Amino acid sequence: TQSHYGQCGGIGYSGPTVCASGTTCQVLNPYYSQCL
Ligand SMILES: *[C@H]1O[C@H](CO)[C@@H](O)[C@H](O)[C@@H]1O
Repeated sequence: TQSHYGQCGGIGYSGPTVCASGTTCQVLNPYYSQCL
């Protein structure tokens, strides 16, 4: 699970894309997405 305020999967990020429960993966930019 990706941490809170962490990048959860933009184009090119194939790591922890699944946010911790309670946090939502919000795509902010095409490559920048953050678990909030
Ligand atoms: C939360 O923690 C993860 C690693 O555990 C980071 O990838 C993220 O940027 C944030 O610091």
